[PDB]
Amino acid sequence: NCVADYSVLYNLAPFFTFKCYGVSPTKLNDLCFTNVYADSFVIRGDEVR
Amino acid sequence: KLQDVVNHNAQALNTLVKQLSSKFGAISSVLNDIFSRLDPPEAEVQIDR
Amino acid sequence: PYRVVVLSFELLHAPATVCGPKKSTNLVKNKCVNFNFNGLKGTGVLTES
Repeated sequence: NCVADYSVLYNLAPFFTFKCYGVSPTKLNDLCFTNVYADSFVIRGDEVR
Repeated sequence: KLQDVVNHNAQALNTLVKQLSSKFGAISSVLNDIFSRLDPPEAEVQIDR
Repeated sequence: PYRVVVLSFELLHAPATVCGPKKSTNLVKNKCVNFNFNGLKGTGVLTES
């Protein structure tokens, strides 16, 4: 129950891999989603991929 | 035989029209959703399929 | 250390909950017109049920 704008969500820090699965990365603004989650955790350098 | 001919024709038409729902190994069976959720470079494969 | 943020969502065709800002349009009837009711881009004539 909120409005999500990716204009604020653009490059904040240098983004090494902004990879998206199943959705065009530049089209998330127009599309309408359902029950979006949010995650946060830190991994070592060589295990990013 | 007269009813058999009509039954065969109806079965063929119904099979053809119901075939549309097949995903054929793609994300979805509707063209608009696929064209809207992805960029052309990756959507070309699905459209061709 | 790399700060990893992964986004997960489930689209299907459930009623819209969040997405982003898109301008609304008034309702017209009895015309072969485009419509985008909750990400349902399509054409036809809008008739009462």
